[PDB]
Amino acid sequence: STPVTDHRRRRAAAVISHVEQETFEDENDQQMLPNMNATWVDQRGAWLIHIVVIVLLRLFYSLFGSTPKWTWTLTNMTYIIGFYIMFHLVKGTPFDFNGGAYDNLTMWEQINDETLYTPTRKFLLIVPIVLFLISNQYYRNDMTLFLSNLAVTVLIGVVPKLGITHRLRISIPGITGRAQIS
Amino acid sequence: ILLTRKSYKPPKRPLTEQEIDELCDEWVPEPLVDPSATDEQSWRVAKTP
Ligand SMILES: CCCCCCCCCCCCC/C=C/[C@@H](O)[C@H](CO)NC(=O)CCCCCCCCCCCCCCCCCCCCCCC
Repeated sequence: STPVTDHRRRRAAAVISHVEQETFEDENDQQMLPNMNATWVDQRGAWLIHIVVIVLLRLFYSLFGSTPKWTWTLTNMTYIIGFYIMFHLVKGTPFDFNGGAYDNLTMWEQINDETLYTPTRKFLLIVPIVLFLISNQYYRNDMTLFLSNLAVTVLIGVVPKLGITHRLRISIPGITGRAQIS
Repeated sequence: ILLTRKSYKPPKRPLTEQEIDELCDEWVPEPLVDPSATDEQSWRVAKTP
């Protein structure tokens, strides 16, 4: 019992693993159509909206009355967590693309058809660090807030976006579960 | 450092032995010499004293 057409999805049999490159048919299916999921990034106003959401968050948290350090740390953590949830958590497309063709890539890896260090990727890398530098001037006298904020930034907003973590899946038993490699 | 990168594309994978074997088995060389016009030119050999 051997299949004439092998289109079967494997799972990671290790702890640290990489998603396997695609074959000829898979590449053709991916390149047949412009990806409707990761093309809005390059259009008019995307960078500006990334700027504006931060200002809105700042005004909201300032409305909650609390001291500058608390408002700024809340702004930083909220933006970083939201960006991670939107761009790095869910893999696939929210609509039927093809035979599926992107069932094991997140939205971050889909940008600019997997071309690294493009201007947009550079901008989205720069934003977290400058946001940390701006907020650094207010809770600088508290070791706990400073350390926690720096940890959250460097570990959630700069590491997943690095060029060495591309197509990197970490699969532990009891939490993440078996990842998808083929 | 990040802003001064060069925007490459992830490199492709190295061919595994079986791909090499099938590509080698597909190749077809030509004959050493060309026998297409050995007959309409060979009067020179036949007319040498
Ligand atoms: C129980 C409490 C849980 C926490 C609250 C609930 C959060 C969970 C819901 C969010 C899950 C999102 C899953 C994935 C969503 C997208 O990726 C999907 C699927 O790929 N893409 C698409 O539909 C294609 C793109 C469509 C356009 C989306 C972009 C629209 C404009 C956004 C511009 C970027 C905004 C700034 C970056 C994100 C910051 C988020 C801040 C969050 C807090 C402020 C807003 C409330």
